[PDB]
Amino acid sequence: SDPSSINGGIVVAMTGKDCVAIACDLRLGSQSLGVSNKFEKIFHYGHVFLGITGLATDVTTLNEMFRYKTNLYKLKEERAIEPETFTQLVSSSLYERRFGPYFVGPVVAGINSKSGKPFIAGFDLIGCIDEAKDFIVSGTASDQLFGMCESLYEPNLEPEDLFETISQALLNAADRDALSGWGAVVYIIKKDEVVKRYLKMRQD
Amino acid sequence: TTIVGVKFNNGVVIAADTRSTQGPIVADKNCAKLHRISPKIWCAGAGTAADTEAVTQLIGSNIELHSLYTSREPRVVSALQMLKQHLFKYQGHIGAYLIVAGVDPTGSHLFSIHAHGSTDVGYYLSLGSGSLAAMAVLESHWKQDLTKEEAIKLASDAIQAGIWNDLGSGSNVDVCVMEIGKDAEYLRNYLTPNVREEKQKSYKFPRGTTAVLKESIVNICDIQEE
Amino acid sequence: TSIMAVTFKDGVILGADSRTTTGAYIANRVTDKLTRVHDKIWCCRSGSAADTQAIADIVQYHLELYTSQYGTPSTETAASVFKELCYENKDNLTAGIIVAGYDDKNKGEVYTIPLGGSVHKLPYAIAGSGSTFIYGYCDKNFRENMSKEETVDFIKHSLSQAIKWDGSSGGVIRMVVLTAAGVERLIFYPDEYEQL
Amino acid sequence: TSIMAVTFKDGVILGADSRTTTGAYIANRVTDKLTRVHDKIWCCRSGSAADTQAIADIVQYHLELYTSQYGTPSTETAASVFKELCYENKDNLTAGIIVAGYDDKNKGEVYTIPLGGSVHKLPYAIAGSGSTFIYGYCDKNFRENMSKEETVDFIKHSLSQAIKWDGSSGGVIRMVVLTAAGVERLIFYPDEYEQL
Amino acid sequence: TTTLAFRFQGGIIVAVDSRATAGNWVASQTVKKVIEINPFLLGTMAGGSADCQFWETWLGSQCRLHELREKERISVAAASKILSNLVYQYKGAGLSMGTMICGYTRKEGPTIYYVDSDGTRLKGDIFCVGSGQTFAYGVLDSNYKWDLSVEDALYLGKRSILAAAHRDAYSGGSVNLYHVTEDGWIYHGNHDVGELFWKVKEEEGSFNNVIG
Amino acid sequence: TQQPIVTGTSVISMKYDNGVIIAADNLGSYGSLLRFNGVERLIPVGDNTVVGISGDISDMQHIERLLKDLVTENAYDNPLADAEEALEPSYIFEYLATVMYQRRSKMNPLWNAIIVAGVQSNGDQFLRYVNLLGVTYSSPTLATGFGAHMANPLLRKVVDRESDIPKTTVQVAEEAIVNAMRVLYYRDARSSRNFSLAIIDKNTGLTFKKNLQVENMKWDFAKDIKGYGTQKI
Amino acid sequence: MDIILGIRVQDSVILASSKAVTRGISVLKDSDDKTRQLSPHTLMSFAGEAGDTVQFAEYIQANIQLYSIREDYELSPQAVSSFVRQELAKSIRSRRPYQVNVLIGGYDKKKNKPELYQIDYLGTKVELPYGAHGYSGFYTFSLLDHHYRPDMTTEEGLDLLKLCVQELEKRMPMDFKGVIVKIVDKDGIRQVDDF
Amino acid sequence: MDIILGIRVQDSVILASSKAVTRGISVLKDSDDKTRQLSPHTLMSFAGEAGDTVQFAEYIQANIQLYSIREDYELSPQAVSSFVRQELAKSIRSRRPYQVNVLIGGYDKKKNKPELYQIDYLGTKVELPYGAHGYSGFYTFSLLDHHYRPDMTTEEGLDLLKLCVQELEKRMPMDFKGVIVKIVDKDGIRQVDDF
Amino acid sequence: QFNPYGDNGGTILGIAGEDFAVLAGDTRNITDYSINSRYEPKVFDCGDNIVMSANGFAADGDALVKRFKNSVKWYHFDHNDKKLSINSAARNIQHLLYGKRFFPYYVHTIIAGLDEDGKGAVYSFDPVGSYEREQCRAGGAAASLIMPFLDNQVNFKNQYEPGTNGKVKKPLKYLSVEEVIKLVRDSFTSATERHIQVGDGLEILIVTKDGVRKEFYELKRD
Ligand SMILES: *[B]([O])([O])[C]([C][C]([C])[C])[N]C(=O)[C]([C]C1=[C][C]=[C][C]=[C]1)[N]C(=O)C1=[C]N=[C][C]=N1
Ligand SMILES: *[B]([O])([O])[C]([C][C]([C])[C])[N]C(=O)[C]([C]C1=[C][C]=[C][C]=[C]1)[N]C(=O)C1=[C]N=[C][C]=N1
Ligand SMILES: *[B]([O])([O])[C]([C][C]([C])[C])[N]C(=O)[C]([C]C1=[C][C]=[C][C]=[C]1)[N]C(=O)C1=[C]N=[C][C]=N1
Ligand SMILES: *[B]([O])([O])[C]([C][C]([C])[C])[N]C(=O)[C]([C]C1=[C][C]=[C][C]=[C]1)[N]C(=O)C1=[C]N=[C][C]=N1
Ligand SMILES: [Cl-]
Ligand SMILES: [Cl-]
Ligand SMILES: [Mg+2]
Ligand SMILES: [Mg+2]
Ligand SMILES: [Mg+2]
Ligand SMILES: [Mg+2]
Repeated sequence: SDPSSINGGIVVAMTGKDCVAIACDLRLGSQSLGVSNKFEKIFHYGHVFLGITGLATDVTTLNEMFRYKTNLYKLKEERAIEPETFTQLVSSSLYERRFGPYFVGPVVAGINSKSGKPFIAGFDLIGCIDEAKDFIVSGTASDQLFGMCESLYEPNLEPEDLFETISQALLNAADRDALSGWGAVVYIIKKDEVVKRYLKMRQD
Repeated sequence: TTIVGVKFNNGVVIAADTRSTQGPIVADKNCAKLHRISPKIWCAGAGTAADTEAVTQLIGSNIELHSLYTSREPRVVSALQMLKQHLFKYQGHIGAYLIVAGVDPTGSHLFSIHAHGSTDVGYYLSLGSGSLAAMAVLESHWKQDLTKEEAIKLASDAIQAGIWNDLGSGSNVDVCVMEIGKDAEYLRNYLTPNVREEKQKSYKFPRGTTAVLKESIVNICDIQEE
Repeated sequence: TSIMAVTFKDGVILGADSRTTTGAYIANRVTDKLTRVHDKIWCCRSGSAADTQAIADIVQYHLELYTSQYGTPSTETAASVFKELCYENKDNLTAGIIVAGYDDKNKGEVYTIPLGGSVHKLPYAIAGSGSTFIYGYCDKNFRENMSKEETVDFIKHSLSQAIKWDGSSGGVIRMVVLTAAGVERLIFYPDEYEQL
Repeated sequence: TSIMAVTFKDGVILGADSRTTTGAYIANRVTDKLTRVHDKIWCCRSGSAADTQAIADIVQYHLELYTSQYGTPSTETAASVFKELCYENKDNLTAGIIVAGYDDKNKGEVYTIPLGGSVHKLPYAIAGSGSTFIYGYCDKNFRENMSKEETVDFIKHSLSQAIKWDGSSGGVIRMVVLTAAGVERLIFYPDEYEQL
Repeated sequence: TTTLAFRFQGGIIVAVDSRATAGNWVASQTVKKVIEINPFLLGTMAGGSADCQFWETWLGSQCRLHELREKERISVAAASKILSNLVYQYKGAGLSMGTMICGYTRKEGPTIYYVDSDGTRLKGDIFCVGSGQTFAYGVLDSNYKWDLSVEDALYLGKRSILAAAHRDAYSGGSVNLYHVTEDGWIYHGNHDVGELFWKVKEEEGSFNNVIG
Repeated sequence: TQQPIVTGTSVISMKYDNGVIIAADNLGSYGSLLRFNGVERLIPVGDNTVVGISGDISDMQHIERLLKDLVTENAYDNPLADAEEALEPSYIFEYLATVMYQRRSKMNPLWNAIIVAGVQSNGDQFLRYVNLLGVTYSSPTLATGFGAHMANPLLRKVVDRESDIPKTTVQVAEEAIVNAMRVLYYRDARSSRNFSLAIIDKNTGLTFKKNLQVENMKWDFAKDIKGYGTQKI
Repeated sequence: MDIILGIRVQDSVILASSKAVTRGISVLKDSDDKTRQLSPHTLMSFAGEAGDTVQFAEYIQANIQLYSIREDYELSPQAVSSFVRQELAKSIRSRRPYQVNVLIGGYDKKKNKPELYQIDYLGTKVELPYGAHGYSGFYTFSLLDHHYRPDMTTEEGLDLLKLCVQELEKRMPMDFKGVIVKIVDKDGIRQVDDF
Repeated sequence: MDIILGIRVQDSVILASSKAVTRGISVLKDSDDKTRQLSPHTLMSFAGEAGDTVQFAEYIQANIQLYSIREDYELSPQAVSSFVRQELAKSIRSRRPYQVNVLIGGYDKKKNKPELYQIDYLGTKVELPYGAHGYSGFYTFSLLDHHYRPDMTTEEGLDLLKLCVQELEKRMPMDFKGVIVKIVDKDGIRQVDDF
Repeated sequence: QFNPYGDNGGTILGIAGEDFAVLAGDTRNITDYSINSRYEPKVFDCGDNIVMSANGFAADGDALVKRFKNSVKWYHFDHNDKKLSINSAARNIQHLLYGKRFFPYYVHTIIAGLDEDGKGAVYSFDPVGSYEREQCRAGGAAASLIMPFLDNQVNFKNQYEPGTNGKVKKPLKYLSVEEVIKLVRDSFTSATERHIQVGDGLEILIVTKDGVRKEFYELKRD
């Protein structure tokens, strides 16, 4: 009944030293029934990464929508959209559906190509921006993720250390949620290289 | 949320806490609730966070165009009128509860706004879940002919009352001072009485602690030449 | 809310408390419920603060535009504009308004517009939650062609009782006097009217 | 219903209208709401007619049995018996009762028992739907140690206004005087009290 | 919850999962969903944890009192009926139970009774109970035979719970195995699904859908 | 299950160095009607305890009779009724707390919020809360209803934690309480100007103050406030 | 309607769909084909609310056939599935949404690969090796998890499908009157007439 | 449970009762006997809410068996049916009524006549030549109205019963997993093991 | 309509060591968005080296603890001053809770102590009496924030040994009382940051063979 917890899933993002990390589970379900273990929730438009939790049809719809908008942006602007600008675009787009919203929990992550500054941001389903320095969480195990992130996180982690922290934050949060898990992906993002890692986790 | 507004000798000051909450969870610990409508008209917002943001941007945008059209600096009553009429039209469904303050060629002004579109005038005001804690402080310590230094003190004390006693409020105190014949000074994190203590332990993991299945480079670059 | 308007020899006087409540919390203890739609046509507001403000703002706009074309409007005209808004939008409004004004030709007039949107011209009118408690007092004590000082005392004593018994009413007693001489504002504080 | 009891120099006087309604139909226009639970302890009834009769009948029984064992009960005792019934059966009762009585030791006393079943000893009391309209009037006009004639005029004028404004109240104004001299019944008809 | 029990040549196999949830929140992964009523009787637990726990340890007290009074082991029929008659008294009040009472006696042989908080009492060869019962049924019905070895039967039960643990969101944690023969039940260990899945996938060649 | 009919608003209280202070206004409201203006809601028990009650007045009066009966019962066959075996604040509270929870458990609550303020035999300050649900808690400052939202913030600025209690005098504490009552009169639509205040000191005993009024009120600034925005006259 | 299954093997996609049509108390028909050919190498099975199912299926069919004529070209299964998802995603926020769940089985002639897409009435699309809608998956996914290997032949796929249908016929309360099975491969679409 | 049928022929009463036990989504059992022998020449089939059915049937059985021992005599089918009706008529105004419908088939050894009684959970008794509970009658009564003749034979009765079950298996949505058939005559009660 | 239940917030945490056990809980008591008390003890010494906390609706919590304390008293009277073992206490609490199955104590109960072999023991209950011995358990408002952290940092879940890449798990080495208290403090500091009903103070009761010791720590008061 509650649209935001029919399909299930989670996304988490973190900042490190000259790097950002964004991670998500791979589950898609119909309430109790597990349907797919290859439903990735992180997308990217140029060097800007977007994770989306919530109702899966809206996750797909919004990805297609932001691909649409960022492609037109690039043709007109003659440059790739930056994380700060994209964050404003997500907020605008969501709020225009104020009274008929997309049931989603988006998470932006990326590094500004000009300043080199790491950036993350979260949103509610209608556009409010949460621009945290440390971390952003989203999905059915957001409470769990808040608990993991708030204890495990420390500032200025190196890319390979940040990987371990975000991976353990996701995995242990997902294992305390019935509607999350069934695999996981972690993106480690640096100014001009991005590494994508699939995690081995319990398949129940 | 705790937000306040206090008039003084030569202007007006507004303040706010920095906690945003989804139910009993804190979404953001250092949230920015002081919004700029124009250079010398600022308002603080309580209620639905997207709404206070959106309604401020829209009116702020139209105020800017109006200022350019008329070749005059914007007035607080214009922002007030535009905000109330917008909110009334939406019959309370846009959940924005605002304290609007500022200085303009007419003088210094302080107003409140509720979601259904009703406005109120006052020398001291408070809104949000911690408004009762804040108003208790304001009713105990407010007087006529406050100085700038006294008004900032009173405003931040009123926010603190909200921070400590209201569970819907917390973290830091943001202030904005708008004095006549001066630039508005926005004091982000004016007080920081809630820094977290050092943790007992470091939870940095040994590298190779997490099990990995696959690795791959992601192509973020465009299609290449040659 | 405790509001009233009373005609007398030299014109009309509007009176009101200053309390605005959200349940049992007093959101504003120094509210001004006496509002100006024209130079010598004012109104008392009760019910929703948003609705009565929105209405009063629109009326002021209509009467400003009326004045620019046809000169000063009558109090009856002002009441009619209020009625048109309150009647035609009765499903969506919660507004109980008393309209009071001073012409030179018609002198002091009072029109009350309750929830339905009906209009009633009266020598004096009372409204708001606190008015219930002073129907007896006001009926017994009202006379026509009172003096300014007598009418001020009548409103002061009346609203004092309304405040005393109604939790939704309180604070200061504001008044606005409308005569040929001009527009005078009066204020009366708790220490004064409570000992009456 | 408009009911009241007022203490004065020589004792206490109870007053009431005579209207009983089933919605907007007046089921009885000559009702006697002033009822006797003891020689010089009476009560005014408001709310459910069935409930207040059942209660008053039980109280009269208790005070009759009290008298047979311990002699004449005090007015306070009578009020306590009313309270015990109204409080302990608050979930199932709709009764607003004013108890008034005359002792030689305590003279005239008035106790009001609202819906909850709480007791409040007062110099005078008002109750019933019509009482709302005369809080202002009664507060302004009540004095302690009035004469019999003054108290009759106070009740007559008060209930007149309550009747004038309340649809649930009307008919004749009944009164019962309780003094050392004895028990006197008074009645006042519409033609008399409407012109006040 | 996924719990199963089935009769075969070597007696009875009982297999259960370990997960307990409050909404989407995983409350526990280490729940004992099998109770040792005595050395010969087992009860499975599904539905309300408290209801199942309380009334099945109560059942063990009634079974002990029977064999004290009658100088003889209680039958599976009699034991299951004590529980079903009890819950029937509480019918409508809101008890939430789905249980298998499993045992072996001389007069009956291996016996399984499905007992239910609506008052249903059914004797049978195969039962699966819980939110993930349908998933377990698939594996069982296609691989079940009377002539299974204790070793093969134990694996089938383990595998059927694993199948449900994977698909059913309200099942998982670990697998507890029991084997019931004439001489009493015999515990066959706790098996973590997080390790069992990757083991079975590799060795069996199953779950080719999942990447490992 | 019922609904409250005639009701009393906030009861406020705090500890200080040598004892406790408690206060409550003298109003009995009937919905929005300010019906009864002479209702005492502080009820002393002996010379060492004061019970402050908010909520339903009929239930308050019932509780008042229970406490009166409690004193009578304690005196029975008790030569030390006015000495070592006198009623303590802790005894009186625990009794009420037992009753409140029992009544909620029969789904027929006494619709009240109660604060028991007093001083124990050994001079220790006692201050504890109980309500219609049987919920209990203690704190250097306690308040019911609106007092919880408006009084506590002001009273916690004087005594923020346990260690602030010995540093707080009776003059400073009373001042804080009286100010809180004024604030509640500004802002609570079901309050009255008239109130009662009680001080229980370990040295000077029980001081019960009746017919107090809220004074030194600020209203003058109202004259400058005109309209709701754009209006100038 | 009730049970619709899908499974993709080495070189084909197999769709099984029940034959029963029940309107309340009676089984009105026991030979109903719950599928439409969208293009020569793309088949869509469907199940949901009465009327809406066929109306939607035929509406999609018409649109794909129109595309085929206009461009003289067959759309990829991926392209068709994306079109269908968009129609359902549009539908869910309409005055009266299409209450229809579908499986799209197609053979991509460009990549020489079979493809199976599962899309629910909300517009929730997933590519799978095997899929189902409604209560079918609750029984069949455990068998397919266990028995499925991605390199099966079409004959092995049909045997695994028989094992699914047998389990459904054992444990489901509703009599769905057997299934119509259809195979989608490089040579197009054909129906298995004996199942 | 679901389908229970009854038919009285010349010299016997035949009761047919479904074997399925379905709880929500799964069919837990396909060999359930929804009947109890009350006495050597009296059989009662039953269907209704879970738990209540067996509880009621066994409670009646116990009472009739008690009567049989006390009096060393078998009650007539009419007498047993009246006892059962009274228990259900008492039940319907209880705190929690028995939600059980029954058919009582018996052979009266005194009158040498078969007898079939239909009683619903309200305590509504009727003697019939053929009867049913639930949705069974909606299909089967038309066939029985046509084909039923009162001098039929136990085998003709079984053939007519097969025609009823075939119609149910064709038109009913629920799979009731066939029926257990039992015959009540002068020689007592026996079960037809092949149907 | 009258609602007999309420929510007093708070959070509790029990951890069983090798020869000790801790039961911690914050000291904040609340209703809705108001603070009732910054220091209202929630974890209690019940005698016989058993500590208990019933978190949730405080009135039911106080009632349950009061009745269990009473049960310990009467266990001594009725069985010759025999020490009530932790397992026996747990079963006794199940019956106290299930006794009100159809009008439950709206609380999450946790007890801690030592078993009869001297090893650390924690038991956890739901509102209607289902219970289970556990190594680790958080209860109450911020339980969802704390438990995942404890799965990771107490049971070393999802942690493996460097160089082996997922093949070899991190070995389950035992934790000292000083190590456990560090994890408890960090759990509550983290919970305080992200949960509005957690704060003010942290009170920890430590149980060893020597007896019951207490430790108090300040938490953020916003
Ligand atoms: B304050 O407490 O009123 C605060 C001020 C706001 C401008 C940041 N309000 C909120 O934080 C609201 C509370 C709320 C919760 C639920 C519905 C409506 C309002 N929070 C949010 O709007 C919110 C919640 N989660 C994410 C983003 N925004
Ligand atoms: B008066 O009490 O009717 C008053 C007059 C108004 C014009 C200021 N109205 C209110 O105070 C209303 C509530 C109300 C009380 C009694 C009857 C009807 C309505 N208040 C508001 O509309 C309100 C409250 N809080 C914030 C904004 N507006
Ligand atoms: B009075 O108006 O309260 C009156 C006093 C009663 C003692 C005679 N009560 C009634 O007239 C009531 C209705 C009512 C009116 C107003 C408030 C509460 C109740 N009438 C009856 O109880 C009644 C009506 N018709 C027949 C019998 N009883
Ligand atoms: B199983 O999922 O049915 C399981 C078995 C039980 C014996 C532990 N039940 C639960 O997990 C129930 C919830 C439930 C989920 C799905 C179907 C039916 C019931 N949970 C609890 O009983 C529970 C939850 N939190 C604490 C304690 N017990
Ligand atoms: Cl206003
Ligand atoms: Cl009468
Ligand atoms: Mg699972
Ligand atoms: Mg009348
Ligand atoms: Mg019938
Ligand atoms: Mg706070």
